[PDB]
Amino acid sequence: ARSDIEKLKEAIRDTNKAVQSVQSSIGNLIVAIKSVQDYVNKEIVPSI
Amino acid sequence: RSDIEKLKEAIRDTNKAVQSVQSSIGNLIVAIKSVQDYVNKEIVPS
Amino acid sequence: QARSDIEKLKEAIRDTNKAVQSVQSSIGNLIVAIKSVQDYVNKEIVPS
Amino acid sequence: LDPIDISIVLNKIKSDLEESKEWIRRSNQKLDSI
Amino acid sequence: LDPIDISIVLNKIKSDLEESKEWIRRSNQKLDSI
Amino acid sequence: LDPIDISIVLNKIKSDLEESKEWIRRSNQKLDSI
Repeated sequence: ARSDIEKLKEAIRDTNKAVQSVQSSIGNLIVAIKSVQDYVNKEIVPSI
Repeated sequence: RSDIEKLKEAIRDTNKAVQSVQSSIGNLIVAIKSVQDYVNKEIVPS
Repeated sequence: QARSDIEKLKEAIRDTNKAVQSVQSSIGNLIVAIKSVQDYVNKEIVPS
Repeated sequence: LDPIDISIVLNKIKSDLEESKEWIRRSNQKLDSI
Repeated sequence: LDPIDISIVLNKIKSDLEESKEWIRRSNQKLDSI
Repeated sequence: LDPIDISIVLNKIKSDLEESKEWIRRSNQKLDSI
């Protein structure tokens, strides 16, 4: 039906937003790891 | 309708793939938190 | 028309699946990055 | 050395993760309607 | 200091990731049968 | 001690993430066309 097609379209849109939210997560995980590398190189390495 | 049913099944599987990824991201947070806590409670006292 | 809307949905899902596979690749490499931080701490900071 | 604190970025990731979970619930709700 | 050991968490992440790959394989299989 | 540098692998994560964004762009475009 046309209703079932519209529903499947709505479902895939919601699924795509879920993936966009996970993409945002990955972007911030890169930043968190980079901040750990920075802290190590800017503070622990010289102390030792 | 048989194709509508298969598309529904496909999106259902994709959604489960995304739930599995959500669980991986959940544990990546735990992993990074664990590195922070080890630096602070084991290296930084030194 | 019906098989065209059906064919567009099918391709939208194929695209979404490839988006998820690229996220899977990024998570694979995040594991590597985090393990590298673990390995560097245990070979350069914990002996040192 | 002053302690590392990445709690702010980790909170952002947790927030994005929660938002992702709701969109998946919404997708499955729509499929439940078929 | 004892050394850092996050193999347990890394193993969990790997398992979730492998299970994700299989769900995508199943989705694509369904799509191929349309 | 030699600094820690994970820029190579971080660049690989970035690249996968930019590809992911393009597939989602393409998925949305297809849905817009229905």
